Amino acid sequence: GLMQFTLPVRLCKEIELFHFDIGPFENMWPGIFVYMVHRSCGTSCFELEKLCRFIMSVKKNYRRVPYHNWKHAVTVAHCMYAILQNNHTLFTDLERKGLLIACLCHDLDHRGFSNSYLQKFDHPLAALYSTSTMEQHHFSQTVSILQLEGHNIFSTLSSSEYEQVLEIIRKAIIATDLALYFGNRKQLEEMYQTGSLNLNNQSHRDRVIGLMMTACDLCSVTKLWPVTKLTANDIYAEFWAEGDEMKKLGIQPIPMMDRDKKDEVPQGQLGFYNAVAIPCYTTLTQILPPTEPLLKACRDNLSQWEKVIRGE
Ligand SMILES: Cc1ncc(C)n2nc(CCc3nc(-c4ccccc4)cn3C)nc12
Ligand SMILES: [Mg+2]
Ligand SMILES: [Zn+2]
Repeated sequence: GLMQFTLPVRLCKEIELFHFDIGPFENMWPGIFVYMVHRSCGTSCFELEKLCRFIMSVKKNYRRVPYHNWKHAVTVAHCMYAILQNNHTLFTDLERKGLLIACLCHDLDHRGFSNSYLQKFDHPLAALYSTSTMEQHHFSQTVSILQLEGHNIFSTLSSSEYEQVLEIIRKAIIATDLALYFGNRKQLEEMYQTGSLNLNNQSHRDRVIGLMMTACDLCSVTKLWPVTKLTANDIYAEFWAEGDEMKKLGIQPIPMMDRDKKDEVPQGQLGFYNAVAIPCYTTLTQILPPTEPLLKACRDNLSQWEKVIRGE
């Protein structure tokens, strides 16, 4: 079915847009990713059946949580596609392969719990992964699927390029740890404001990719207001489910994960846009000017959250 899939011509036009919402096309998501892969990395990069067998196993290894699910994975892949498409030249063929795959796998087997939870309540995953707990497990899950029968989409690569792509994927997936973003953005802004940013520099390159992975991970805030508001509901549903477990252990969770504090969501978003989102897309537009619509869309939703606080 997925091998014999064809995208409607109307989707082909609108998929290129940054603000495009995949929500309405649930059954077309696997085939949408294939489409984006072929448009970005050509039709020959992966063996069709290997890619399709890989994709459907990635889907199966996302749980049915409120936010960090198959929908989110594909939404994050699309935003990268849009970034890559508008900045195709800056990145290598192998970087475009890995980054799209990485976005699709970046929350693989996500349990609906934060890194703080797993570490604080000694979960097995926190035992073998100290910092960036779930993120390291996501890459570990990505490699596991790659090592299943007929799933190794990179099998035809040279051992050198195989090791290169995995390290781009690894770095990309670890970068989606929002704890590491704040440091990453600070340096990248520093490298821009001084004029010392250079894409020939590998470490600078990895930092730019890291920011792109954050921009993509957060992109629900760059959609049209109704889609942004709806996804926000899915986010807090996951946080509140985690806070309930902390409450069940007597421990009061942080306001963000406390459903009893749902009143302070608009204020909480207002802070998230100011502290995280706006600075994220601001620095990204300065490095990659064609990504500007992401900042515009984020700004619009910022004023919407301001509009919600004022009672309008
Ligand atoms: C849109 C979005 N995309 C991605 C991510 C990771 N997130 N995370 C948030 C939570 C923001 C947030 N809500 C609160 C809060 C809410 C109610 C009561 C008290 C505090 C605080 N903060 C920071 N939203 C997003
Ligand atoms: Mg994640
Ligand atoms: Zn994510």
